[PDB]
Amino acid sequence: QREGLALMMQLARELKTLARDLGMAVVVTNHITRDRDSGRLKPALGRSWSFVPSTRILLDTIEGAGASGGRRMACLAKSSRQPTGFQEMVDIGTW
DNA sequence: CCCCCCCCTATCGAATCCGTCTAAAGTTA
Repeated sequence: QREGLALMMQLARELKTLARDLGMAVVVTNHITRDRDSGRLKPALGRSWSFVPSTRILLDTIEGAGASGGRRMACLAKSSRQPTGFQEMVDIGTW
């Protein structure tokens, strides 16, 4: 089908125009998928949605030692003002 | 041309000896 992709593009356009033409701060959350041929982590909703946002934040859980709790991984996957690929450690149980 | 997942199985293979105790009964000038 095609109507779902068109609806997704229309929603993306509405969000972008609400953010820019009005001067607002919009934050959205998305799921994460595992690629089949390469086996690398990849954002969901496909390539068409891949171009929508401007700043990307990826959250992962630290396996093995330090697992569970708030201890997790925060990374920057896309930005228009910073180089990507950087690493950072954050917690979600100290606030 | 577009976007997301699946699943346990099956037994094997014997070794290694030790440590002594308890005496009894006279006979024939």
